Amino acid sequence: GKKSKATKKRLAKLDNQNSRVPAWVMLKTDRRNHKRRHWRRNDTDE
Amino acid sequence: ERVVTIPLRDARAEPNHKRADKAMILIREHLAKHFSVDEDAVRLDPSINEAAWARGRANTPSKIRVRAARFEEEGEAIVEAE
Amino acid sequence: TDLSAQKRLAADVLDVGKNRVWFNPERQGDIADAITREDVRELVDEGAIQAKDKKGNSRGRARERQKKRAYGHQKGAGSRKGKAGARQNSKEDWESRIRAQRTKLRELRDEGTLSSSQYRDLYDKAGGGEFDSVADLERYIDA
Amino acid sequence: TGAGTPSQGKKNTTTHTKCRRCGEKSYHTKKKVCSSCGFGKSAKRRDYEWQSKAGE
Amino acid sequence: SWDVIKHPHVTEKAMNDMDFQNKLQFAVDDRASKGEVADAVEEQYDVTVEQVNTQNTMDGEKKAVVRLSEDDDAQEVASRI
RNA sequence: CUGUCCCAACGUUGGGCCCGGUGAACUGUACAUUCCAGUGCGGAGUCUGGAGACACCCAGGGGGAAGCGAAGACCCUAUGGA
RNA sequence: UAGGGAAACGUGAUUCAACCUGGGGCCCAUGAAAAGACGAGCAUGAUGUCCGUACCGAGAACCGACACAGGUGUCCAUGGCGGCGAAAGCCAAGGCCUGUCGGGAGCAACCAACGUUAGGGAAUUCGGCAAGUUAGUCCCGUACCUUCGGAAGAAGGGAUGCC
RNA sequence: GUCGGGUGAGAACCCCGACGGCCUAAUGGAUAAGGGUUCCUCAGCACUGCUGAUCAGCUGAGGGUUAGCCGGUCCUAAGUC
RNA sequence: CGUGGAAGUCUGUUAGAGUUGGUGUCCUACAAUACCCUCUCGUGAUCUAUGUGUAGGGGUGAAAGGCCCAUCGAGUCCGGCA
RNA sequence: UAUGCCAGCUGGUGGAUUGCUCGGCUCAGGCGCUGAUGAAGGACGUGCCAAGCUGCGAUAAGCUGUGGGGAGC
Ligand SMILES: [Cl-]
Ligand SMILES: [Cl-]
Ligand SMILES: [Mg+2]
Ligand SMILES: [Mg+2]
Ligand SMILES: [Mg+2]
Ligand SMILES: [Mg+2]
Ligand SMILES: [Mg+2]
Ligand SMILES: [Mg+2]
Ligand SMILES: [Mg+2]
Ligand SMILES: [Mg+2]
Ligand SMILES: [Mg+2]
Ligand SMILES: [Mg+2]
Ligand SMILES: [Mg+2]
Ligand SMILES: [Mg+2]
Ligand code: NA
Ligand code: NA
Ligand code: NA
Ligand code: NA
Ligand code: NA
Ligand code: NA
Ligand code: NA
Ligand code: NA
Ligand code: NA
Ligand code: NA
Ligand code: NA
Ligand code: NA
Ligand code: NA
Ligand SMILES: [Sr+2]
Ligand SMILES: [Sr+2]
Ligand SMILES: [Sr+2]
Ligand SMILES: [Sr+2]
Ligand SMILES: [Sr+2]
Ligand SMILES: [Sr+2]
Ligand SMILES: [Sr+2]
Ligand SMILES: [Sr+2]
Ligand SMILES: [Sr+2]
Ligand SMILES: [Sr+2]
Ligand SMILES: [Sr+2]
Ligand SMILES: [Sr+2]
Ligand SMILES: [Sr+2]
Ligand SMILES: [Sr+2]
Ligand SMILES: [Sr+2]
Ligand SMILES: [Sr+2]
Ligand SMILES: [Sr+2]
Ligand SMILES: [Sr+2]
Ligand SMILES: [Sr+2]
Ligand SMILES: [Sr+2]
Ligand SMILES: [Sr+2]
Ligand SMILES: [Sr+2]
Ligand SMILES: [Sr+2]
Ligand SMILES: [Sr+2]
Ligand SMILES: [Sr+2]
Ligand SMILES: [Sr+2]
Ligand SMILES: [Sr+2]
Ligand SMILES: [Sr+2]
Ligand SMILES: [Sr+2]
Repeated sequence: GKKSKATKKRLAKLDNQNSRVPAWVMLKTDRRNHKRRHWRRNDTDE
Repeated sequence: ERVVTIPLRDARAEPNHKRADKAMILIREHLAKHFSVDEDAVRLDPSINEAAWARGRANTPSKIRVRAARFEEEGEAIVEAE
Repeated sequence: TDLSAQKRLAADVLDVGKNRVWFNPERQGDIADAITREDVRELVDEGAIQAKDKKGNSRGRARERQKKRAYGHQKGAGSRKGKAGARQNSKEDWESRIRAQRTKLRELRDEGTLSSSQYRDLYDKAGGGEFDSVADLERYIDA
Repeated sequence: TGAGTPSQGKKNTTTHTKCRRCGEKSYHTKKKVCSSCGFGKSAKRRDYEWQSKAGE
Repeated sequence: SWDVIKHPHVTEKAMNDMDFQNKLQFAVDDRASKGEVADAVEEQYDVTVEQVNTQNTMDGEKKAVVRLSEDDDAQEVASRI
């Protein structure tokens, strides 16, 4: 499939959102990413 | 050290297409019994492997002449074909 | 040690298939430190990384058979599998036969052996399928 | 051919996509109409009284 | 108002283009053209740009591979910043 | 023409069986070692009378639990539907 | 006196996909359009922006809740032997040992796939269900019937290797 | 698949060699759709993987897609707005 | 006798399409329609990809009440509705 | 006495119960339009390190003025 410039930006954001909750937030809140999406197991938009 | 003739007729009990695999197990079992060692300690040189697999996985020779040596502290056996 | 990444690189460097690239069993540790394509080329030159020769099917047995068949043997009724017109196309055989008969008659016209009246009589008969071969045509011309 | 599992294999067509107006994956890229907000059909936003219970 | 050059793209592949091909890599604004990326690099670093190659990265940003002239040295321009 | 049959045999491969590892589901009112008769809403492991019965486990082919699965699609009934 | 190759760094031929160009036949069927190009020369110089570009493309990257024995379009249809063949079977190039749990018991009963069974030969069964028989090629030869096309590979008989 | 060997706390199944095999319109090569980072590197084994795993499409962090002349873009088709 | 090469023509696991029998295997499946062998069509009323049109008492239908996203003698969703 | 039955004890498993309430539910009073000067809503951005939420908008968890406030942020 051929992606447009906007579709590319959206897919890019989804990949960035797929990162873990940094080590320092666990220490600041004194002790989980609920938007963990997999390429196979989950489904994106469009 | 001595030269022994290993009978591989008990490989017929195992299915035809897998005869070479069982032959290699029979060789290890024989050398472990006759040389008074553990099966884990018997090292078969690739010459034996190639001898038993020569005509494929199904057509294994009924016998095989093998030269084996016995040495070391724990006790082990290095074996090869002739 | 995991040399699978190097196997892919060696295959591109040597321009050979992955299954044909050989790695020295004694030099596994040196090939493990091979990160780049330049490290691989260095090891190719050292003889540590080599490429096996590709097989080519022997045509010797085929050549012997081609000789017997060219001589007319090994083509008996027990060797034929296809139908008659499959072994030799009848339309192609007529093209071979009639072009040969039309060339023979054109040569005999340019030689002066046959007149434009005799030629026409023989050409039309050839186009009607009166002559089996060129030899059968020559046998009709000579009375 | 079964209407179930073997007919699901031909499903590689893109219809419903992310909408320019509302952000929902309901913009039908062949009809050019959004099934959620009505973009491409109306200037007014698609809303219906049946999307809630009668006395609510 | 948006700026053309966001920041320099400094990775290993960016250094190989700097040491060997005299190319500087930049992360630029996605609305910026090749010609606009060329002008901004000349006006900010006092160099002469020959060719600009762009790519819309999977990070939402635009990466630009900017080749300088032989009078300018890419290693010297990257060292001062 | 032949293992469809008379009439079955031997063999081959994968299972099956034992061992390591992984590891569900169906089903479960309770009790429950049953068998023969009887009785009972007339088709009982459980009531009555007898008989038999030391406990636990392995493999088996499925006689019984009117076995498990599905608020019978037949039939009738409903001031039911289509 | 580009490139590439360790080296040699060939020459002729046959059959010829691609591609080029013609002849014929068929239609109660008649086989796109537009942009563009040609028509309409040459030099030098400048400009040529924007978007896509990773990877999978499947018995694990797609759809089917799954790393699903299903489903899913295109081009490689000219690799060798074989033979009518883009068939079988075997083998290159290339790919793979991931149609991804293993070890053990002449390894019993029973089951799934299957081989061979003397004599009999459909007695089996609703029923030859299942299985089997026949088979490629050439020569000879071929009935009733028929809309004269066909029936027809009717049937039946013979041949078949290698040197 | 087997015999050796490599790495590792740990190896039937991660890697090397040899031997033995499997695939030939495909189990090879290039792609459309569709997927969306699954690609490469390093570090890992709590999760996922029909057993195990040092391996991985898994976990974490980094990196990676460069065009005047390949597509889009332009044209018009059934047809749509 | 040859030439010619017609055909909803024939053989054909060419590609591709289809699905007769086994009432085989499976039947908490590999699979909410699968597997194997067998079998049918394969230059045409042929097969196929993509784009496009027809919408619910309405389509579409070489007609089986077939099909209209595992849903059809009137799709699906929500509402009427407790 | 093995397999095992009943009740309990110690320890699990499980999360009932009791206590707690940053949320709800309902009633009442007050108030009440926004948008081409581009709203509402959405997309994508924006932090030293930032995935979610909130805020914000390339001047991006913020800029200016006045008043309040106060030694913290
Ligand atoms: Cl011609
Ligand atoms: Cl493209
Ligand atoms: Mg990442
Ligand atoms: Mg002819
Ligand atoms: Mg570009
Ligand atoms: Mg009922
Ligand atoms: Mg009735
Ligand atoms: Mg009625
Ligand atoms: Mg798999
Ligand atoms: Mg018999
Ligand atoms: Mg009878
Ligand atoms: Mg039959
Ligand atoms: Mg690694
Ligand atoms: Mg269509
Ligand atoms: Na997905
Ligand atoms: Na950045
Ligand atoms: Na039999
Ligand atoms: Na029973
Ligand atoms: Na050939
Ligand atoms: Na494995
Ligand atoms: Na004629
Ligand atoms: Na079938
Ligand atoms: Na038919
Ligand atoms: Na309706
Ligand atoms: Na017990
Ligand atoms: Na108000
Ligand atoms: Na954040
Ligand atoms: Sr999926
Ligand atoms: Sr059909
Ligand atoms: Sr489709
Ligand atoms: Sr409209
Ligand atoms: Sr409304
Ligand atoms: Sr990145
Ligand atoms: Sr049983
Ligand atoms: Sr019912
Ligand atoms: Sr020619
Ligand atoms: Sr590519
Ligand atoms: Sr497939
Ligand atoms: Sr099927
Ligand atoms: Sr090969
Ligand atoms: Sr596995
Ligand atoms: Sr025999
Ligand atoms: Sr009979
Ligand atoms: Sr009978
Ligand atoms: Sr005959
Ligand atoms: Sr491919
Ligand atoms: Sr571990
Ligand atoms: Sr990988
Ligand atoms: Sr257009
Ligand atoms: Sr035909
Ligand atoms: Sr039937
Ligand atoms: Sr099965
Ligand atoms: Sr079934
Ligand atoms: Sr059968
Ligand atoms: Sr046919
Ligand atoms: Sr309701």
